[PDB]
Amino acid sequence: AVKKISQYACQRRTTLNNYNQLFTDALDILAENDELRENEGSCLAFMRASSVLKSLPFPITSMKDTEGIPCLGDKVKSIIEGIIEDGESSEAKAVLNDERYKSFKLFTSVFGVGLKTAEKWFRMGFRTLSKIQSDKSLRFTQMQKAGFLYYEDLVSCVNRPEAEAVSMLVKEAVVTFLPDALVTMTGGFRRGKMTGHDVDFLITSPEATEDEEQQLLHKVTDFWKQQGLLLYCDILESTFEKFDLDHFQKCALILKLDHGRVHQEGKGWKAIRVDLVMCPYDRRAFALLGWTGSRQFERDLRRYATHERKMMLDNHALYDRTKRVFLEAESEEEIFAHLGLDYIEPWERNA
DNA sequence: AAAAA
DNA sequence: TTTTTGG
DNA sequence: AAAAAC
Ligand SMILES: Nc1ccn([C@H]2CC[C@@H](COP(=O)(O)OP(=O)(O)OP(=O)(O)O)O2)c(=O)n1
Ligand SMILES: [Mg+2]
Ligand SMILES: [Mg+2]
Ligand code: NA
Repeated sequence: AVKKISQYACQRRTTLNNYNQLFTDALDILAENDELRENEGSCLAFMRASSVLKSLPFPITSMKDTEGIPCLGDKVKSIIEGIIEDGESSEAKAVLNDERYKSFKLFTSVFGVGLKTAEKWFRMGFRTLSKIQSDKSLRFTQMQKAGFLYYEDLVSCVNRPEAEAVSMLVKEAVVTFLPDALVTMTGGFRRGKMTGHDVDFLITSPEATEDEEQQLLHKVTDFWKQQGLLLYCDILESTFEKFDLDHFQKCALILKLDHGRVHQEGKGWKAIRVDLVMCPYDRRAFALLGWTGSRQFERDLRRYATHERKMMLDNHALYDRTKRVFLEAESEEEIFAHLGLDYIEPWERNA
């Protein structure tokens, strides 16, 4: 007969071939509105419903189709019913016409602007980016200044040839200071995505000392600053503790990507958002798993570990509360096995 | 908002 | 019913 | 020291 679809993204295979985009585009909009209205509960319920539909191997064409699918309560089934009716969501249409929603989308599209700043600007009466940028009283963070200066490039999204060009630059800068270092692209591109808002990398070295591990991101970014390629840089020192804003040493960057490096109407360069993460060699599988994503896959991995296995998972470790021991892993497959989960390939984590 | 405690 | 929802 | 990144 059939198998039961789990409520956990970590127990589903989600590939990029989405047969239910009509439903998930509507659910993504309704979730985003609840995120903006700080209704965390309703937001998460629409995110989970969107996630589960993305895992289906077929399109929903009737309400009978939704039987046995978890994460679809009465409210969500009303939304699906409405889309089956006319091909549109009246609920999502009303959100798209809402002035608070339109302003939040527009303002947060700027690097450096999140929910609090977007809400502040809206309550001040600002509706356009032109009126924000030209205001003489407003004060902008260094992140927002970079967000406005490179807006058109950052708003456009990175493609695979650009991501590969960035990978080459990262690898050649990293091996200059740590020749045995392992550089892995993570993030959407590792999950098989054609585009992304940024390019993320995990860096680890089997030999390097603590001090060498600490200095790598500083050495690599100076090197780029010397070449005039570092457009923005923010290095966060590690808040990870060997024995919970807890993270590995990382940096949020904007790099100048010369067009010649990508395999010229305007300047032969594009501003690219790049994130680098340095982790100790023994925690490389936990970091890789945390940074591969998707965000929904990571949420559910942690939720499943806690509620179903009485385990605690994060980007640095896996702890078993019953056995009172930290579980160690040399690969992602070993983490899945510790959790009692079937291995989900990176391209199947697009939840 | 949905599911579990 | 109240609590949880990654943390 | 809230905020923005994960
Ligand atoms: N809230 C989040 C955000 C991210 N991550 C992990 C999973 C993905 C990874 C990347 O951060 P993003 O770059 O925003 O992820 P993305 O998957 O690469 O999507 P996009 O490529 O379009 O930015 O970090 C996480 O555990 N929790
Ligand atoms: Mg990314
Ligand atoms: Mg990123
Ligand atoms: Na932003």
